[PDB]
Amino acid sequence: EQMRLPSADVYRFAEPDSEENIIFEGIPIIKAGTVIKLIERLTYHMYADPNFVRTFLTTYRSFCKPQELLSLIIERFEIPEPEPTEAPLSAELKRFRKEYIQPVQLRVLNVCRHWVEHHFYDFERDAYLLQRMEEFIGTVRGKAMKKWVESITKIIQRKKIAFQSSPPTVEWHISRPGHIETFDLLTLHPIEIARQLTLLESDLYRAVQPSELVGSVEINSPNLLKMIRHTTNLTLWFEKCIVETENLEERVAVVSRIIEILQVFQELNNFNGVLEVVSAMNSSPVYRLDHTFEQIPSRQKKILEEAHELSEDHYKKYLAKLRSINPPCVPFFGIYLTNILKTEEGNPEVLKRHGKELINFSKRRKVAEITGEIQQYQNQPYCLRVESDIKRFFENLNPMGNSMEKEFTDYLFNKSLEIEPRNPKPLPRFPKKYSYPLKSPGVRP
Ligand SMILES: Cc1nc(N[C@H](C)c2cc(N)cc(C(F)(F)F)c2)c2ccccc2n1
Repeated sequence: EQMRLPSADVYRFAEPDSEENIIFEGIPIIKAGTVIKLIERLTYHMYADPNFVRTFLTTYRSFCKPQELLSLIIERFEIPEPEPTEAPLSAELKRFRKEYIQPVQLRVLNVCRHWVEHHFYDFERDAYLLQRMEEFIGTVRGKAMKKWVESITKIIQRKKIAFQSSPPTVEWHISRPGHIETFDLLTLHPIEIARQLTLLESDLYRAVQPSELVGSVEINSPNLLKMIRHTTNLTLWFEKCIVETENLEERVAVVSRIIEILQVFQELNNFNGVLEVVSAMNSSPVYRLDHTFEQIPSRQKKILEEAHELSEDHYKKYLAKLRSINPPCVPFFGIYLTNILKTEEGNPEVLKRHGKELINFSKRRKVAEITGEIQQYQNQPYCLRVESDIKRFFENLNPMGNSMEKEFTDYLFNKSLEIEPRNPKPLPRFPKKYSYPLKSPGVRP
């Protein structure tokens, strides 16, 4: 059964399995290994391993550069034949071609095909990486393998090239259409604020590739960064709109309008937006505004209290709602980032055996299983009309200005103490900052 393989100095993937290079947990599950050993099992001669191909291509950037992965799979493909025994039947050589060279070479090409189909951004970010891939597959000879080169070439071409019902009418309130200079929390219609923020957040959620969350929660993660900045900017914008409205009556109208935006986020199944509002309402500057929340109606308090209970017990009620909901939806994105940090903290980058270092692949596998849950909600377009001016208003939100986040939250907290001083101190009287009406048009379209 064991075949005659080429020398380890002429082919690096021929080294036997040992505790210095691979550790396993009916395909065996890899716990840890060197990059050479991971690449070997990624293109194993004995069997196909699509779950390992999927997980490896999502996580390898946390232990290997794309340029190194390409160099190593080319090295894996270029198998030298062992030296003959002075020779001819050539039984072991014919069998080495059939049972080792052919399956490994086919498996390298299957890894290339999965790499260009599901992770083309690696090639978009580095033109020379694509140039090397196209050059490598171009040197592949043989009819059976030219079919794999044709499919890889068609996928590269395809990647280079790249309503269910009638959407409802766009809603307007004080700010007339196109009057961008007046666009603000109380001047735009609360329904349209919630519809446009949902389209913005649905596009941002859909643009996040699973690999962007591996070993990182800039080039590596552009869409994750844009998603996190949006959530920070929108949450802090809600807080700023609340505490910078010093007049009690106007601040009640601001808080009440944000709760109405949350109701429409609930109707739209935008759980990301629901929990952005909850996060703003639970922040230290807002949560302590007892005089403000005293004037909020009971029905609006119930809405906000129930939206908070979605996060209790590690998001228990949220997960039940998400599963029981019909698309379209925008799932809460923060939970993936929390679970990835919980998985990665205290989890070692490497295992050490006999002075040698092995990459901890279990750590990468557990992160991939979390990120794999993101994609099932990324092909759910909303049946809502985009409003370019409102979208641009929410894209350019910059509440912090030049401040750093922590310092800005301390400013928000001190603004909260100015507008509602602590119990002994009197409640001051502040002038009105808005001359337009505060009455909401409601959440009914
Ligand atoms: C049911 C619940 N809700 C919460 N926070 C929500 C988001 C809320 C915030 C603010 N600021 C005002 C209201 C209200 F009710 F007055 F409108 C509600 C909690 C926050 C911390 C601990 C337990 C919590 N339990």
